[PDB]
Amino acid sequence: EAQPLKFIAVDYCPESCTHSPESSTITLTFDHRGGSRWRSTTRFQYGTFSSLIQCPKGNTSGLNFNIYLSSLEGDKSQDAIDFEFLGKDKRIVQTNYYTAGTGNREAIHDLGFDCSDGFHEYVIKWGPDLIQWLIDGKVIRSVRADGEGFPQKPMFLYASVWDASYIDEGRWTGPYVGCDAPYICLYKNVNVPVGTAVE
Ligand SMILES: OC[C@H]1O[C@@H](O[C@H]2[C@H](O)[C@@H](O)[C@H](O[C@H]3[C@H](O)[C@@H](O)[C@H](O[C@H]4[C@H](O)[C@@H](O)[C@@H](O)O[C@@H]4CO)O[C@@H]3CO)O[C@@H]2CO)[C@H](O)[C@@H](O)[C@@H]1O
Ligand SMILES: OC[C@H]1O[C@@H](O)[C@H](O)[C@@H](O)[C@@H]1O
Repeated sequence: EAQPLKFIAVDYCPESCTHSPESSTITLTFDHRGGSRWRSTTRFQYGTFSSLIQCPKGNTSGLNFNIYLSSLEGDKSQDAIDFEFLGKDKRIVQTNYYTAGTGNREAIHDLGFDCSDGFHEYVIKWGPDLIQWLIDGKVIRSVRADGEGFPQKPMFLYASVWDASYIDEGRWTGPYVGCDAPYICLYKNVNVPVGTAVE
């Protein structure tokens, strides 16, 4: 039971987030002023979360564009579940999840397409003992609760575009080249659970 996410908050640089409710589209732009981050206004306790996403065109080296759940962005003891595109390679996506601030569960998935070629569908199914990530209707990763932590705090839905080139000496997302700015990441038909908003 899903519904469109129409009520959002923008955490910084609102001049780089657009929302067109009539087209069910939210855009994030990265350029010399940085990027931006949107989120739901409510947290949720489990459920299915989805969006169509078309990633930015051109040489996206250095950038991270994403969609994720987190209990609170910036909290050092967060729970979170992520899809993160690594801009040096638009034919992969990274998944990860955090439990009381501990991540280190990265996995790299080959998309089979360029994530900027059009809209593709990304889904996170979050339950108390099972998390699944889906791309274009196919499960790409499943994980189960196992005593070494599981995301359980209520979480917001978030998405951002940011320059991650400073992380790990550029090895994670690449150096930021910037030659094709502005970089525009499009989120369409963002859906959140009907019954699980908390509060
Ligand atoms: O200059 C304007 C404004 O900038 C503020 O700082 C920004 C900063 O520029 C930006 O790079 C940083 O980006 C965040 C990003 O929004 C967020 O989504 C991402 O979250 C990670 C998360 O931390 C991980 O654990 C995980 O789950 O993956 C997600 C997604 O990648 O983290 C990055 C890096 O922090 O956001 C800053 C704001 O929070 C200044 O604070 C402000 O003063 C300036 O006005
Ligand atoms: O710097 C923040 C980043 O660190 C990386 O190691 C993690 O894979 C990401 O999930 C996270 O966004």
